[PDB]
Amino acid sequence: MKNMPENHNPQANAWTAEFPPEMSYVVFAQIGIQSKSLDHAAEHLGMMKKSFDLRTGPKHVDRALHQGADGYQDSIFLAYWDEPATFKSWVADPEVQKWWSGKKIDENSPIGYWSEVTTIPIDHFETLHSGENYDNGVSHFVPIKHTEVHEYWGAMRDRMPVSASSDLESPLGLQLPEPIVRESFGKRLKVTAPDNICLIRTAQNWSKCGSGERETYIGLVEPTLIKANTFLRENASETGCISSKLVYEQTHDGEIVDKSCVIGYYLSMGHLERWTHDHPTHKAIYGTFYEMLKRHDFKTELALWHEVSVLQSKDIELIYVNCHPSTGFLPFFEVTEIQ
Ligand code: HEM
Repeated sequence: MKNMPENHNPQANAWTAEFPPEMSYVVFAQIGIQSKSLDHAAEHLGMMKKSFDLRTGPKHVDRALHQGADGYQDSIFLAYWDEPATFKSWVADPEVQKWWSGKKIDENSPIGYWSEVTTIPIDHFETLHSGENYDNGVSHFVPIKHTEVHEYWGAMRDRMPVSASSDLESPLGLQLPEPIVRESFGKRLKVTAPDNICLIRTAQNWSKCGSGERETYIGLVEPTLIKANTFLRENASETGCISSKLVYEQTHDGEIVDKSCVIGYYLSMGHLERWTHDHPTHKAIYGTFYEMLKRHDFKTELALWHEVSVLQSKDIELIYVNCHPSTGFLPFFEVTEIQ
């Protein structure tokens, strides 16, 4: 509790995941089919859906839809394992090998494939939940406990165990350049990330909200979350944000539900902290959130949560097959053709 204010007394409760002692890693896989029309993605999305039901499949998996650049959409699965060896065995399963790593994607194909697989060391991971909710990413399969370590600037860092001994910094005084345009269509590309990047999934869940809370969330809060994410996508150098996606979650059948989340990679957790604490875009969000809590008596069915991880280069595998150049990590760092 290095950053906790003196006599800290949070006003709102919060919960955080408490991992069992035999758990050393969480595998968080984002797998995306990229298309201009969802009909072209239908066949791929069927094969992958069945693969998640294998005995070696993820402990939990969400679907989400992302509207990306230039009319291209990403149909994404967000899949979790609590054992890397089980995930490795799922990949090697022959049904998965039919489509893994864009194997079905030709160089003249109308769809793209991408995957960003992060193997998260547990001491480099933390979660926060506005309520005792068992349907928030890892809280589907990991118990959560009440925490006082929240509601101050630095609490995220303090909730992450390794920050007791590590600064988690990126190189001093250096920034992301302007994004570079790659010739990524028709190619199988691999990107190598630097050490200590920070990945956040921060989520909004209003499916249990009544008439009043839903109108206030859609009308007041969501517009500024969108503005936040748009700003982040367009100001990589200034913010340190490598990649930011606002996605809307879907049923197994792909119908949109009243849930969204932002998935962002940052050059370091300090970059994420500086944006969150000092930028007006989020200051705005936090301000329309308290203005919504003032319109409904600070009694909320809205549910928020986030998962934050700090990754070494070798913890994350970034593969883009026949993808648009602005996808994910493609505009930054070292790209390599896969043979
Ligand atoms: C691009 C979207 C967002 C990003 C990247 C983001 C990021 C963060 C981060 C990193 C923190 C922890 C800061 C720290 O502990 O030092 C935080 C805290 C917080 N955020 Fe956001 N957030 C986003 C959207 C939202 C939304 C949509 C809401 C509410 C509707 C929100 C409300 C809050 C609140 C209330 C806290 C305080 C949590 C606590 O009790 O510690 N944020 N956010």
